[PDB]
Amino acid sequence: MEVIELNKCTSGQSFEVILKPPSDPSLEEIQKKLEAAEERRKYQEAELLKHLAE
Amino acid sequence: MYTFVVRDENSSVYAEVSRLLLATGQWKRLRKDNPRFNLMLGERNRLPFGRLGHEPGLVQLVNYYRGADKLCRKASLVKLIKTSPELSESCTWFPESYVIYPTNLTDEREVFLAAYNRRREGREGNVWIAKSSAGAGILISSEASELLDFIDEQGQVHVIQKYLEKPLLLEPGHRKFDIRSWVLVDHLYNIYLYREGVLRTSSEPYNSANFQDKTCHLTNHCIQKEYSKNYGRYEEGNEMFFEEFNQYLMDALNTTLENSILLQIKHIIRSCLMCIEPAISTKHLHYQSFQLFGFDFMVDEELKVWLIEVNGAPACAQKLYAELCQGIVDVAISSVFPLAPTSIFIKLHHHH
Amino acid sequence: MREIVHIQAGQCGNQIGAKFWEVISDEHGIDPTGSYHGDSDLQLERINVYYNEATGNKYVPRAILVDLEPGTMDSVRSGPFGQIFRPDNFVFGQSGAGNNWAKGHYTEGAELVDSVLDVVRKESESCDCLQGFQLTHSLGGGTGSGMGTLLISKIREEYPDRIMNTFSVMPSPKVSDTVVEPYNATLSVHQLVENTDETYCIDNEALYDICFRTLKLTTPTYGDLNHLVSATMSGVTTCLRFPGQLNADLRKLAVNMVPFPRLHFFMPGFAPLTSRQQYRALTVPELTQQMFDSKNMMAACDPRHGRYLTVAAIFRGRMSMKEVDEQMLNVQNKNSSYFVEWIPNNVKTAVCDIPPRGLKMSATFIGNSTAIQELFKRISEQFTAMFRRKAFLHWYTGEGMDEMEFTEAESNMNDLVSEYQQYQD
Amino acid sequence: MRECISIHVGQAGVQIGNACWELYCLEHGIQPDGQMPSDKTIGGGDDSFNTFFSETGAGKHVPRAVFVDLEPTVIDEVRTGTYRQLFHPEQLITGKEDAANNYARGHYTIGKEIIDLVLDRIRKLADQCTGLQGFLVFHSFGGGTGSGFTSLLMERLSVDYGKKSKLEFSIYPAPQVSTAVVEPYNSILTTHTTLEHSDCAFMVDNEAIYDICRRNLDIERPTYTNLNRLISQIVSSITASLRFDGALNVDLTEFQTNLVPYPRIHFPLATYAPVISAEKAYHEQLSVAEITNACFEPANQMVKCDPRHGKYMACCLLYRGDVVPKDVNAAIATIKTKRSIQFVDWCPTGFKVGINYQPPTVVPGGDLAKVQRAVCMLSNTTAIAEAWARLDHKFDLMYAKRAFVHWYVGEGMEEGEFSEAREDMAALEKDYEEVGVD
Ligand SMILES: Nc1nc2c(ncn2[C@@H]2O[C@H](COP(=O)(O)OP(=O)(O)OP(=O)(O)O)[C@@H](O)[C@H]2O)c(=O)[nH]1
Ligand SMILES: Nc1ncnc2c1ncn2[C@@H]1O[C@H](COP(=O)(O)OP(=O)(O)CP(=O)(O)O)[C@@H](O)[C@H]1O
Ligand SMILES: Nc1nc2c(ncn2[C@@H]2O[C@H](COP(=O)(O)OP(=O)(O)O)[C@@H](O)[C@H]2O)c(=O)[nH]1
Ligand SMILES: [Ca+2]
Ligand SMILES: [Ca+2]
Ligand SMILES: [Ca+2]
Ligand SMILES: [Mg+2]
Ligand SMILES: [Mg+2]
Ligand SMILES: [Mg+2]
Repeated sequence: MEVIELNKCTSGQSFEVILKPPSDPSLEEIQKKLEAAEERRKYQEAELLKHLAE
Repeated sequence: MYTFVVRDENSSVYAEVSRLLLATGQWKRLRKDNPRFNLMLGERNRLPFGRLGHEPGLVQLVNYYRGADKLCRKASLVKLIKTSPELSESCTWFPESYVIYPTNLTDEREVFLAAYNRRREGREGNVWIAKSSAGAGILISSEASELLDFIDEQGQVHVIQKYLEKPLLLEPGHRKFDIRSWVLVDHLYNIYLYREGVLRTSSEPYNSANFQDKTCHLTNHCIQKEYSKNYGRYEEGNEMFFEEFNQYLMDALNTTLENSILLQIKHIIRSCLMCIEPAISTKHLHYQSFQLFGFDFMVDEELKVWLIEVNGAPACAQKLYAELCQGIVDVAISSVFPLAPTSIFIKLHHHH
Repeated sequence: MREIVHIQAGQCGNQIGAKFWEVISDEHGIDPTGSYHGDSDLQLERINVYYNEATGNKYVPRAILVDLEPGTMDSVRSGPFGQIFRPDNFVFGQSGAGNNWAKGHYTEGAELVDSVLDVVRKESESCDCLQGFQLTHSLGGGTGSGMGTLLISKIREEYPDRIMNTFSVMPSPKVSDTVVEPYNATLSVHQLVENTDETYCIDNEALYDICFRTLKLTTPTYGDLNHLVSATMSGVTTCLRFPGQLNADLRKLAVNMVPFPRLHFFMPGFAPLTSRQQYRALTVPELTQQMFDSKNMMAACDPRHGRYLTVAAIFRGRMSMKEVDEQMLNVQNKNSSYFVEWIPNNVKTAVCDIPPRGLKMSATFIGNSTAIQELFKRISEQFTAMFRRKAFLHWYTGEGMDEMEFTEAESNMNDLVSEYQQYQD
Repeated sequence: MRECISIHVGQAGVQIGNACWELYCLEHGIQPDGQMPSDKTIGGGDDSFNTFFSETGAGKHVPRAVFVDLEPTVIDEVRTGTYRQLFHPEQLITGKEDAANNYARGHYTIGKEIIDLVLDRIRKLADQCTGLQGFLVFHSFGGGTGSGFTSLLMERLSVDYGKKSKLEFSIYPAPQVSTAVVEPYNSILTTHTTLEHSDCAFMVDNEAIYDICRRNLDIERPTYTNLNRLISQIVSSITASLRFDGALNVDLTEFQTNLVPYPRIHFPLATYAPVISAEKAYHEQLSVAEITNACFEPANQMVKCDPRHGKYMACCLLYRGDVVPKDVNAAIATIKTKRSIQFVDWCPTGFKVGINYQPPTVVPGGDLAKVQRAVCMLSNTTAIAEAWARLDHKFDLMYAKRAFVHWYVGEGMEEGEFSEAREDMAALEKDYEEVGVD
């Protein structure tokens, strides 16, 4: 039951009590993901318009 | 209309409970995956406790205490008794036990041999038994070499504990036996002891000079009915009930089952369950638990009671299924979900 | 500002749409001249969703009245609130559609559709952020059914990313005008399966039975049936017309109610339904029991024959939201066998403080149930009884249609029935 | 002094953000107009509170905050609310139509068109900082914006601010206050794509806050206002160390050092006590032992779960009010002899304690009563994995039928991203089990 790293100031204090010792995607790759999903939306809408054109 | 699900089809006890619940016309059984239930008769292994108590407007209750395995595992029980101050290592009602991991895997090998060598040098009885939870796999021997070598041939954790060489032998027959007590703990953590126990007796004479033939040393109902030749000779199905056993203790020993044995049993049950109460209590939990336990005791020739093990999913004697299962419904299920005596239980009072 | 454009087509569509605007105009405090005279700011909070604001603080419904004959719309213009509609939003022809889907969809309707789309485009161009469209129409006639589904197809082509919503009156032999209604309904249902996001199925037989058995109306009229539709349309749109975060806009409602794109046909319900004991206060348990009772639903389908994929409930009036949650949870937990278990928490509840006119409180029910297949089964059976003998087909082939188009509409609806069946098991 | 920028995304983030900054102002004595009489350095300074507030020459203290929502109704509340004067228009970003509870709509469709604008507004705040630490990001799991746009924003922040820490305050979905059926989908999708970009995430389960409001505050049907004021008290207790003089958790880096030894397991459980109703006649003030003991009761945890059946990796005790170290150690000793507290064998069995003498501030007219002392315990338990299990199970039930999947595919997302995200969660649950169970 040891108390360590006691630091005190006008507004409070802090300390540590020990009970027992122990035993990314680049900017380029993010743009491609966004543009790839945008392309799949454009393809699906094109097929819808093509279906409506028939 | 209350709702419940069944997730253990192999449970004889809760099959009857489920049968009784439906007989009231006030309980409805749902598919085993329907989360809108009031009561779960859960599976034995890997019960998803984390998914309970998150259904708005449903008080949910399960028939298992999360964490009670500490009591119902051979190795776990040994560790709990040796490490819990409430039970202490000097606990006088639990046989000297040691956890032994096979060498192909802490471990108490050296500690066991030290106590073993002490008995061998002091001319004392030095017969130990080795067992585990992954058994139907038991070996009884007086040589430590055979006990440790038998565990290494296996691959699961084992326990070596002292073998009660001076058991209480029924007469006529000169035969061993064990006592099974059923204990129900409700959501409020009341400890109810079923008034009816069963002595699972051996139909063979106890022989202390031959631990090779294990039919007269192991009182398991399956071993007596498979390898014993006197099964059902003295009592039906090698099952003597408390009425007969009490009358015996009066005729032969001039004492009663309550005084000589039942006080020690009640004390042991309380000690074990009160010990783990802080770790498994569901008092302030988002769901509630109850559970049925099967305690197994051994009685020696001095009328001292010893705890053998605790079973978390026990079965019941055929003659007692109706009474006990109805009791489970009254005190464990209807106490939380009431329906629109002379209790069959003995309340073991205690401090929470 | 999430504007919705309203369209009403044909006799049924215009008569039901007229009453709809009559009801919600009263709720929002808009009088027959478009002037606001309410006493609560909640009325104007979301007023721009269905009304445009003109000069002088006038509120003009964002509604487009379409028909192939002038008769029904002349009545609307001469009706109670007839003067509130934008005069330029009346688009009509003179020929009529003769209860013929082909005339509304391929011949007469085609000649008039472009002028309707000019009005739609005009209303959309003034919307800050258009949510989508809602259409009222019947499926058994020619204009609302044939030209209605034609409008939907062309609206989707011009606004592919907007939500398309319909209130569709399904025909019934018990409340029937002509024998060809199963033909017109089967042809429309296929169009709806493809080009709408949400369709409220309103069965005229359910409306009839409610008027006769529950409301104790000896001889129901179309007016009586439309009173039910009005009250129901006001209930299901309460989420859109007042402050709230549940089913707040059309797309969010669709995302919570439609798990599969073709299964977007809902059974609506309303409570109370009291015969004239009409002053009795109705408790929350009573509102909930009735709202889920089949006798209070308007698709003429028994919910206990299928399973609910999703449910949306709306309670109106000053009441205990605590007691609302309790009774709703009681219905789900006491009948969870009728709710699919593979869509967790698929029953959503919403409260609104403003009750309907002349009611302390009410409840509107919106269910996506597989039981709706019974409705399409009935239609399919009536279709095949005539089509197997090619009866009355000449009315359609005379308008350029071929028998193959009927066979395909038949298969498409039987596929829809099969699709519901697989999710009911 | 080093600055912290707060980012609020979606309805949940914005409304919680609004409640927090209200509390921050009452705590630091800042008026609704931004003036702070106690600040004797006009137009500048490097005080602790300056980590969250900048200053104008006129003496206005302006939050270092950005509010983002794909729909204007919630952020319009801030523009005309009590603290409309604190923020300037550049800090409030709103679109015209929301993500419709659709992760793919917030992440791909709408997120792609607004991400560069949001980054620009953040850059303007970053350019005012002499030494920016990182970001605090508030959002829900269930909303389409909170889930979908947050994950995109976190990806870009790791690119544009590689060396900066990022903490989360995430709202875990609860059916009692939700009308969206697809929220398990959104939750798992956003956790998968945010996991590698978040250094420390504080999850708050609306179910927990809801029950605390009904049980302790005697609110029969809590509203978002009730929930958010309680949540902002807990948030305030967590960020106090960055805004006040002290030595524990003085910068975002210390949060990870003291709470997250393993980077993937970065979800500390928050527990708060006491929560007392203001409508009460008058409450007996609880002691250090009683409020500390309360930190090990499931009823006051931000996520309902059983820490008795997990293993601790770290534990901070954050006290506010009349508390001296002597009483903290006394109550801790007593709790060890009664409670089930098992640490992982590769971590010390200890507690980091911080004490701020200023008792919790309560918003006038709010639901919480003034208390002489309070504590917030931050513990990294494997028990919080119960929450992932619950969520992943609901995911499995719907995805097995592909229910609602078409809404996501229709916005440009591939179906494979469902299973990809689910498999990441399955690995996450396995990590918790390897650390916690024997
Ligand atoms: N605690 C709390 N939770 C909220 C609040 N607002 C919304 N939520 C929760 O957030 C989830 C819904 O997500 P939202 O944040 O509202 O949606 P969004 O981020 O605006 O994204 P959109 O789909 O575009 O609306 C639900 O689980 C709500 O319970 C709030 O103010 N406080
Ligand atoms: N230390 C010991 N001394 C004497 N006998 C013992 C013993 N340990 C076990 N036994 C005998 O073994 C039998 C059962 O052993 P154990 O209970 O460990 O196996 P098990 O768990 O498969 C049967 P159950 O679980 O049904 O009680 C008892 O009847 C008892 O007679
Ligand atoms: N509920 C209701 N149904 C109607 C009304 N008028 C017609 N119908 C039904 O609608 C179908 C006839 O379609 P109708 O609208 O008259 O044809 P249209 O003018 O060519 O679109 C039949 O099934 C009628 O029963 C009405 O006012 N109310
Ligand atoms: Ca012509
Ligand atoms: Ca200053
Ligand atoms: Ca990073
Ligand atoms: Mg056993
Ligand atoms: Mg007509
Ligand atoms: Mg939103």
